[PDB]
Amino acid sequence: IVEGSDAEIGMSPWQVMLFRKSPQELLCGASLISDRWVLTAAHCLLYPPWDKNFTENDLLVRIGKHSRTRYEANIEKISMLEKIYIHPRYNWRENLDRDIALMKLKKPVAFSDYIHPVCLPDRETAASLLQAGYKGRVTGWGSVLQVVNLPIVERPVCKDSTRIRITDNMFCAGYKPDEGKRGDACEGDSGGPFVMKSPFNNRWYQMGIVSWGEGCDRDGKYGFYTHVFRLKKWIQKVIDQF
Amino acid sequence: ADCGLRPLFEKKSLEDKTERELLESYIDGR
Ligand SMILES: CC(=O)N[C@@H]1[C@@H](O)[C@H](O)[C@@H](CO)O[C@@H]1O
Ligand SMILES: [K+]
Repeated sequence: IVEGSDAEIGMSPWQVMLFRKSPQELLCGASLISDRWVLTAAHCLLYPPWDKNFTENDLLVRIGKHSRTRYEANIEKISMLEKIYIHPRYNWRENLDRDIALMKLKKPVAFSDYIHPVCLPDRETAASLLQAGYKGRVTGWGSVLQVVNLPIVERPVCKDSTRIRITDNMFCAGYKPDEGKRGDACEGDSGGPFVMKSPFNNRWYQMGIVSWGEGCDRDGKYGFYTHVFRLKKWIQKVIDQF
Repeated sequence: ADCGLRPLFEKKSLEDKTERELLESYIDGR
């Protein structure tokens, strides 16, 4: 995260850090959607061009964190993965279309003031909240969790900002050059959640997954996000079948 | 069921420091 600010404690209890087990390396962000399932981006786990193809045993997730480096005893939970599920039509060769993956934890994590699941949108929430000009929130790391609120950008503006072909499975967000504010999620924040608070039931919904950009927080460029609701059917299929 | 309601915020009727900006975007952003 660049140009954001310190998150308050427990402000994003669904936040998850995805780490390479050894050597130790913060790979991406992720989010807790139930006591056994973590949502992230597929490219964090699979990217053939760079020989990236992690298995369940190559990783650990850290849940409930606020500090970037310190072990938060009795607050954070470190979990192993039972299985990894990548979207079958994840398109890494062209534009990261369907950049989504699910990770099932070996054991369920207990919720606390610092660990709590975010909701996934339904059709009503997607239609009411995913509109240009409305702001969502992205979280990640720079010594403490960072947060930045960013506006969803009109699809034509998103498409005109890049030479990459944008699909219906992505949306973009970030301030335009004439908006006077900055902030963005960077490559290191990939896989993390873009959330929105419903003004109707006061709940937080994960509308996006940080997927890709062309340089963090650049004028006239925007961060791109996996459209979570577009892929909700696949998420439900995996969780229901396991 | 209890998804999206934070223990230290919505559950205690406390707002974080910037959520007001998100709610305002529903009025002002479009
Ligand atoms: C890069 C590549 O060829 N894909 C591999 C696939 O062959 C293998 O079955 C799987 C194991 O879970 O890991 C990757 O998906
Ligand atoms: K920008």
